[PDB]
Amino acid sequence: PIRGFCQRLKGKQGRFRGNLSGKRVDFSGRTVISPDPNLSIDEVAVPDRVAKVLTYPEKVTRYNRHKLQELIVNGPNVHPGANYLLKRNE
Amino acid sequence: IATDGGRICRPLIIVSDGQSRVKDIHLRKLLDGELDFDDFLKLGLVEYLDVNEENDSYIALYEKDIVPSMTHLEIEPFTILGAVAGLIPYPHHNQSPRNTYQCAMGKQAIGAIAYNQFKRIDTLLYLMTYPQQPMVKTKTIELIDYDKLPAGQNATVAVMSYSGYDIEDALVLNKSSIDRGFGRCETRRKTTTVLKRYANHTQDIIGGMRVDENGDPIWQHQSLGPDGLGEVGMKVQSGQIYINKSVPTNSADAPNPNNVNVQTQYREAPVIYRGPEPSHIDQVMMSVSDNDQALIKVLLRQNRRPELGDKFSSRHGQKGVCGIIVKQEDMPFNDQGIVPDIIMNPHGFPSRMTVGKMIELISGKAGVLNGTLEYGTCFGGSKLEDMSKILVDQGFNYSGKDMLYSGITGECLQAYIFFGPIYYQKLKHMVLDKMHARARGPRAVLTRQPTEGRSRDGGLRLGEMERDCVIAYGASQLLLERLMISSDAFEVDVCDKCGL
Amino acid sequence: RMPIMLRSNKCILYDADESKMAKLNECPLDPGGYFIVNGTEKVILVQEQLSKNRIIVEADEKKGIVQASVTSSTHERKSKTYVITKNGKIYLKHNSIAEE
Amino acid sequence: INTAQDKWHLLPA
Amino acid sequence: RAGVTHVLSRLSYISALGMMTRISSQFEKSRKVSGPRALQPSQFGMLCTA
Amino acid sequence: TLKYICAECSSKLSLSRTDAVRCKDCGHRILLKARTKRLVQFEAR
Amino acid sequence: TTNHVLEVFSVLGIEAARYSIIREINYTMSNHGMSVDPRHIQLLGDVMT
Amino acid sequence: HYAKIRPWRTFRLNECVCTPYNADFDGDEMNLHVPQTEEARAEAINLMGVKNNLLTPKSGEPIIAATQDFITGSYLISHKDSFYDRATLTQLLSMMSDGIEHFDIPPPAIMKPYYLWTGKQVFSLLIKPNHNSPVVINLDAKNKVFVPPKSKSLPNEMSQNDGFVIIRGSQILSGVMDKSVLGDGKKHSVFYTILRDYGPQEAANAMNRMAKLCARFLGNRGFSIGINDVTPADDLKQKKEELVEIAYHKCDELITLFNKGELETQPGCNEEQTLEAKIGGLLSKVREEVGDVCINELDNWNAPLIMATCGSKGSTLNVSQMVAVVGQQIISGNRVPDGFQDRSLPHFPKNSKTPQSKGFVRNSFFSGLSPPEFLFHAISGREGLVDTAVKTAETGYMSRRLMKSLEDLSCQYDNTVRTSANGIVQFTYGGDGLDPLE
Amino acid sequence: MIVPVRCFSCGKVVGDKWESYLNLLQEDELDEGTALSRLGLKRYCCRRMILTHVDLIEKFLRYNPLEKR
Amino acid sequence: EPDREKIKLLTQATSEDGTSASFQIVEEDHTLGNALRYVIMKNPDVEFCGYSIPHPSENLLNIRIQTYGETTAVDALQKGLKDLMDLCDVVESKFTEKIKSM
Amino acid sequence: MMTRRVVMAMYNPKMIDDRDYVGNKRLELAGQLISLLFEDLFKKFNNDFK
Amino acid sequence: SNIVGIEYNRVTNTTSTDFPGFSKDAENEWNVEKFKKDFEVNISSLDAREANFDLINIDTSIANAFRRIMISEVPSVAAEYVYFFNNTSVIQDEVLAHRIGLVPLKVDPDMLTWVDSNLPDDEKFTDENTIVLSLNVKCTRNPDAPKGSTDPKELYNNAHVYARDLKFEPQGRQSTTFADCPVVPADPDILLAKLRPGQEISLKAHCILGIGGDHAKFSPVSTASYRLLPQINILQPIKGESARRFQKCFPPGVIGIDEGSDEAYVKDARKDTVSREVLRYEEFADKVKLGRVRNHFIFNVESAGAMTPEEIFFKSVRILKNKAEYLKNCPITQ
Amino acid sequence: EIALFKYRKARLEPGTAIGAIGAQSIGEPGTQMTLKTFHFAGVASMNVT
RNA sequence: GCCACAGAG
Ligand SMILES: [Mg+2]
Ligand SMILES: [Zn+2]
Ligand SMILES: [Zn+2]
Repeated sequence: PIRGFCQRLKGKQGRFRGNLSGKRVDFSGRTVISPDPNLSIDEVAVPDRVAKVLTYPEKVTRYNRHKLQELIVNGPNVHPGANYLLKRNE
Repeated sequence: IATDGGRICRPLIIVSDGQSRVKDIHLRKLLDGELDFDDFLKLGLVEYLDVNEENDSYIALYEKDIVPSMTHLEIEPFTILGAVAGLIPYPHHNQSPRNTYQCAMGKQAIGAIAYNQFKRIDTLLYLMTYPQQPMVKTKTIELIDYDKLPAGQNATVAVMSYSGYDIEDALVLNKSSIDRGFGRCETRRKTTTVLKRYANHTQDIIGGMRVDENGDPIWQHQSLGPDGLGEVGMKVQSGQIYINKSVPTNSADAPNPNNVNVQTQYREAPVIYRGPEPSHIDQVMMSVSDNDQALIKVLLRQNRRPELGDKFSSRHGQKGVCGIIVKQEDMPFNDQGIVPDIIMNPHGFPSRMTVGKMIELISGKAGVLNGTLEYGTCFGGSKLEDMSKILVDQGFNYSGKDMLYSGITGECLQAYIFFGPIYYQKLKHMVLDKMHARARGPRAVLTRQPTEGRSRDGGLRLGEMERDCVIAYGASQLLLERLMISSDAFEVDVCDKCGL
Repeated sequence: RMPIMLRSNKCILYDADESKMAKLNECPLDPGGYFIVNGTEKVILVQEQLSKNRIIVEADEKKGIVQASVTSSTHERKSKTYVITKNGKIYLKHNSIAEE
Repeated sequence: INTAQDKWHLLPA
Repeated sequence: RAGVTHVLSRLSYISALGMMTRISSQFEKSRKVSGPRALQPSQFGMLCTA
Repeated sequence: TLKYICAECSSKLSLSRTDAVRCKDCGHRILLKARTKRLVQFEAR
Repeated sequence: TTNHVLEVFSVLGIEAARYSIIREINYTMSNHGMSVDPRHIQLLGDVMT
Repeated sequence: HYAKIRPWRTFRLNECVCTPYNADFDGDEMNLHVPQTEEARAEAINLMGVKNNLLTPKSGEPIIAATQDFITGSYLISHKDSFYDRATLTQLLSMMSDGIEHFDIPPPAIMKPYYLWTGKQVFSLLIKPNHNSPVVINLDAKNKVFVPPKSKSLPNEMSQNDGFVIIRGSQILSGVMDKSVLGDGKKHSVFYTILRDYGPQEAANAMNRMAKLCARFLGNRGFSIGINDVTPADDLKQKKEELVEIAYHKCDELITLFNKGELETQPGCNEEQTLEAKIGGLLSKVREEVGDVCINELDNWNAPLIMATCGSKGSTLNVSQMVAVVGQQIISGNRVPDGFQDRSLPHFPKNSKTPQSKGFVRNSFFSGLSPPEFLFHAISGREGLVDTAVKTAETGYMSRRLMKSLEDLSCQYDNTVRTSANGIVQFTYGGDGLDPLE
Repeated sequence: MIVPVRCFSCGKVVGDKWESYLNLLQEDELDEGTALSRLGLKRYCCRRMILTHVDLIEKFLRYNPLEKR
Repeated sequence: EPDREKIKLLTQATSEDGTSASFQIVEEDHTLGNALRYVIMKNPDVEFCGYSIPHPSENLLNIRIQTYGETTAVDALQKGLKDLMDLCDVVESKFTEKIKSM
Repeated sequence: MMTRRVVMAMYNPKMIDDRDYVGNKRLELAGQLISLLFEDLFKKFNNDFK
Repeated sequence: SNIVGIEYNRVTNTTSTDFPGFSKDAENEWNVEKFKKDFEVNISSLDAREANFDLINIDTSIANAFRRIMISEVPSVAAEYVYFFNNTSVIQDEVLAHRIGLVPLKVDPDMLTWVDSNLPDDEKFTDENTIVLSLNVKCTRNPDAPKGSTDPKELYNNAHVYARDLKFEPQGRQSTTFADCPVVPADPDILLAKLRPGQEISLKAHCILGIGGDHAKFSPVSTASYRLLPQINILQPIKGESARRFQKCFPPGVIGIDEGSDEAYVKDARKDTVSREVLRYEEFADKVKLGRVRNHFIFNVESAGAMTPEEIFFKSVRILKNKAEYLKNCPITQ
Repeated sequence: EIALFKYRKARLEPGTAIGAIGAQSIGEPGTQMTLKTFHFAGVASMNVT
């Protein structure tokens, strides 16, 4: 049948249960699972080729200037590196 | 009396006066090559029965279980197993869920598909480089012609807890076994382009190879070739062109009686190899279709290697992923000098009733030592005592429990280890097609949220159950970040006197 | 033009030796029985159905309402007839008929 | 030479 | 009637042999345990029990 | 120049870009691109 | 006592209905060896009544 | 979790953490989100953290503990017949900590012939490596399979098979390590005591040390299951035959007397239910007794019995099914039904209610299954699969209903549970006002 | 499709013992256990290499596009 | 010119005087750690010798030496390496003189 | 006969016939389905030709 | 004290049993004179391919270390790179690359030098650290072949791409380096590939040297293992056909029967693969105690053909001593 | 001291979403539980769910 | 983007 208004507000893939009460998020990654006992019980192992796309937005402070400078110089192709930069004037 | 067509039947051997109607002489005629099953039908030795007819008859299983009150005899018991379940070695010793999982799993095995696979172009194909027939096979394998075109490899398996890396049905491969050619599988994919002729008598042109001012091929077209179709044999990486297509710039037809004879330029609409690891072109084929157009097919291939994540099965279920890849020096070894290839956890046997795998190991060891393929057909096959006698005759333990030496410290293992050849399959569910990462990417035009699927650079769902679980901790800021800040944030203007 | 399945009486592969199988690029260990339509090798699967031209008796425990259903199968049209019990009395039910 | 145990040879035919 | 034909998936020889000789269901969906999905002993040697 | 192979006849033939896709010996219409001549390397590891 | 819920409400009041619900859920859960803490059951009973 | 970067294309987590995830490395697929603002990061690490959440709020029991093959290593180390010399002791001690902590050696348990250390002092040094770590735990607990002592006059300490574990100070004095003491399921484990007395950091350290110990100790001491670990002795083969002969005689006599028509009638059941109850009870008793006989005769260092005693993965019933009679094939809480008219399979006498005709699998898995028994086992397994696949589709709806009802509740700052509209549901949560987590 | 140059687990050069195995099984009509014993194969790792190998390359070579049909 | 990064002495886990220490060795694995364990254990002055590999995906070796008495950790490691070198040389000499006969 | 077996099933519950019994299931093959489709297509073609 | 006992379900006394601190006597301190006096080497057999010898009075860690160095750290040569020139075959390019990689070369590795990988690819390969092989085969039909055509080799001239066709192409100073001893594949009749007429294989292979831990092709040992020497201790003599029963539970060159008293004895326990059968039967239990001797090692080293096995042993012990010296000389980082 | 400390740190911490904890502590056993009907009185004479 | 099946936990 035709996709009416009432059929876009009810159901599993509707809006109230498909895109409001739970919604797809950015900055995620899905992978198969392998054991690693030599890792502490609070530590998950992220592969090298997954951490190069997943990123954390760190704001420069007076305490982490040199570290972020080195991360920016290292670039988006070597693992301890940076992938995007955003400024206040921009 | 039923005369309908569409009923299911089975052939049995009529038995009367306490004697099977097929004597040894009729079996001799069959084994001589004459008196086909049709002839035994005509003489009245075998009869077709449906479940309606079996309701009043009396069927016997073995010859030893004859009573005068029977009417029929089952021709062989292992008819009860199907064709897909026929590969399972000694499945009457296993548990029923194991057989069910093997039936659902063996259809995803990687092996050679047919004798004509390298002239075949399918949408997806997996071929094992070094196939091997199963050492403990079944009469079903000889009948349905499975050993001739196998799928899987015979790995020497030690059943021991090598490290913590091999817990919860995981597996430990050998680095000097993968690199010698174990589980080396190659994958083939197809790319099809049809150069449609539009109503304006304008059609796609494959021509052109871009060259910069330096006079050399550009990096985007390093394997494009002279005509416009990527050359067979050349490597193709992420972000290159192997069919440099071009479509007419006048997308709308609008049939024109005007001249417009020349300067009907084309725009670039190529196919771009945006795969994540390198692939090689192995076939490029061109054809003329039924409507007399141009059809171009390209077969890409990549020779992946076993690593962490790939699945493995044992023909008794017991699926699992590789957990670690240890070097040959760290693996155990025996008096002869052999190291195992795959080590499995002994915690998969108590909870899964997988005694058939153990009997398979002993039968396979007896077979490789004796020199003959050993049957393991269901309800019968080859017994255990004779294989034990062969194992002691060649000079081994009766239960395959050979004494090993731990390569890490050179000491004798304080407990014996189950050691022998087991046949394993490499399944198609591999890590390299399931890795995923999102970051910031494409958005749907109706909801402005992340899209779905790894074929569109999508993200992961955070369903209602996960939302409730995050509520269950008291995490407010995290929920606000997950579902508003980084999912579908939007700046709106609201009039706080009316409210719209 | 019939799309015929492989290894049928009309296909080119009926009783073909291994050399002829080599000439036409076909595998001798090919199960056959699948239609090649539009480049895709489709399979028509055997379907299972309730028995036609016969009788079915069905009953349920808690409700206690027995029934006997018969699937009317003609070469032109198909229908179904129910013989059902209500409050311990037999009645006839049909799709075209309104009540019992 | 031939017994009643090896009666499965009908199945290949 | 819908879903008569399905694509013969080429993954292994046993896979093509197993998609062949398949029997669908007249019941598309079910909810009852021991309903149309139970393995009845009538099925000895007619359909596979594994 | 010869760059294309027909399926059955296996006759090395060329295809000018003003010519229909067809073999010059048999009436079949499959042309496979023959192996190129550029140096391709592989790691045996 | 009745292992029902609405009968106990109709005969003895809502406060007995709470106890009937709590005892029934404790019996059903501890018959299967799950061992849910009784305070969660108390919360459920006092939400429904 | 805290992230660590290792190059092998797969997510890897410690196996003690896989129990709450219900994760099985069988092609399992898990997800990894990354927060963006620092506030959500601090939220996740301080409230959602695995160290801060080692206790499920179901009952307060520990749920992040040792799993399979870690409990086996603990049992094999803490066995009574283990004695390590000094080099093996120091090798294990440096193995469980990677040479990062200072270890002080306790006096040996055997001094005159050779200096030997018991296997329990290894776990004693795991709990308290030196005098700087303040972990001093004191507890007692019962293992999974406990045997009472020879007489009532003794306490539980001197009990046979040493199932009563007592830790005073930091030494483990009596008791072998089992699932009941280092695993999820009981509120008097060792890691639970450490967590409830000294905090989460020492508990995480203890788990890390035990994991690294059991991860590189079983490679220096094997543990394998063969067919020698499943095959039965000479006595079981004839004992099982004698008891099944007696059972078949009994059931045949009762079935003949039922056919004649003078069977006892229950006050609330007809004759069919009487026959069903008698046969089912008799068969279940036969299975249980022959299973007891089979288990008692098995020698030690038979691996599956060690797996049952230790509680890693399995049960006594499973080894009983491997070595002795499989048992009654219960289908929907009843014997094998009548697919045909008055019989199961087209192989068996008409109107026969004999138990080998109604779903008894007499042969063990080691000896192979007969065709009727094979089809009956297939039926039971298929019904197990459908039950597992159907119960989920109702419990998910029930869970969503309960959550969408209860999710507005909270505990305000006056110990009164109030809804979203500040309507009081309880005046003190659970009467006492005590969190079931703690 | 073609016999490996080295055994999967041990490390022997097992490709040599393939054509000789076929020759000895074809001409002398021995039992193939004896054929594996005589060719310097004692560890059963190499025995399973050339006892369970299928010569699929000789079936694949029939269908090549290069030669005349 | 000396190769500095091959071996390190861990500072957060060492003792104040030198009774106990833990070195980290790069580009070595079990095949030398076990030999160092065996040789150092043949000291009457070593109470605790033990090697470990922290992660098989990273090439590293942490060896812990705790010695009671006058002996320090560094001297224990150096004399153990000397003893291992002498032992390998003795095996070399014996093997050569037995090969030379045949 | 229909109501006779209705009465028998009503007298004792043991006379229920299993719905999922294999003898009460019929197997439609590929040829029958192709025949059914060719019938409709041929009659549509004949009507259009008329 | 060092007899590792083999009980029917376990192995006992496996740990090393000598060091100061083990007993109050504080015996078995380190001393070079003790190992000089007690250690022994006995060569049972020495062939062109396989070596069998015995190391006596040495502990298990040292023999294990020798085995690990043999498997993973003794260098050898193999094909690391391939360049393909018009490889028209049904076997894929990378499969032929893999087989060419895992072929064993009969080159002494001392005549080369390690390749510095960080250098650019134009100059990383020189003539002093690279062996260049060339393979050039083209299959064509033979007109005077028999009509039967059952054997594929009669029809076609080069239907088998063997290993021996890998010609050596020297470059530069190698023209005098290997003039007396040319570089050839170690095993001549390896079946590298198969071809049909109309198909051509032409490849240039670059061979470097690396450790065994990088890849299995660099391993210079086909097999390099050891077993502890078994020992049969008969507590009480056996008589009659019971001695025949005792003989049946052993290999046919281990247990013998006397001709003066018809009582069983041991002949040679070196040939006894421990099948532990005699611990089964209760009639012979409590009379024989099978074991191994922990400080007596039977080494068996079979090489692929690259180098002579005692050269492998001496290179292994030399590598271990060099490693020990290298860790000795370098100073500890503060 | 230890008894009073363990009592005072066992109070329900104000702010906890106790309803969510209760809901996911009751629903999950429903996933876990296996059987349906148990014989309480007179074996099969009386049935209770 | 809409339907249909096939699968993975
Ligand atoms: Mg799973
Ligand atoms: Zn042509
Ligand atoms: Zn081998």
